[PDB]
Amino acid sequence: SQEWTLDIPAQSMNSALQALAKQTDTQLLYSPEDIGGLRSSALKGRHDLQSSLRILLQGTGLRYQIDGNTVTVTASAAAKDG
Repeated sequence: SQEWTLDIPAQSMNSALQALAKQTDTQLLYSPEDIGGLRSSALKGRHDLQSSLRILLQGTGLRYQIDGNTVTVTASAAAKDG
């Protein structure tokens, strides 16, 4: 039951990620300029951190690196995931 009740904004992605950070005790690395002010896919409910990241991120063609308390959202322009 290592899941949380999230409260994520559906506005600019910069807000959603920062909100998730404080609320799950995680550090999220992202570029506010590089996200073009895209609206995030609000996932406010009960889900696990990695799972929530996957659901929220899916749609931006980005890759999320989750390591302990570090979440690094990088843009991998390669159709070759591993």
